[PDB]
Amino acid sequence: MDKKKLLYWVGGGLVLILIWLWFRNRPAAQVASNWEGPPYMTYNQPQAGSVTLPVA
Amino acid sequence: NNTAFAAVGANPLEAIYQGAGAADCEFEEISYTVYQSYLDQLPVGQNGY
Repeated sequence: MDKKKLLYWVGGGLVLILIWLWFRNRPAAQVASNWEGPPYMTYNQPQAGSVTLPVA
Repeated sequence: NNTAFAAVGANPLEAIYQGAGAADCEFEEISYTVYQSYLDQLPVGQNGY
């Protein structure tokens, strides 16, 4: 394989570390409310302009 | 019937009519209608109103 004995073994740790971080980030968001509209009285709710749609 | 009619010589400031026949004037009736002017579709945000 011709692997030096230096930086790259550090690099393998770095790669593993980076991937673990990415996965946590991806899964690390709380299953929760982040989509917003946290005003519990919002049955009407039209923030822009007139004429809107919900499916194509 | 006590404020709307002023006798000749009396202060007419708060009265509607003044004159010699004032003592015998009276309201047959009065009607009122109150209209309220307001703004609707009270906004709500992430803070609420």
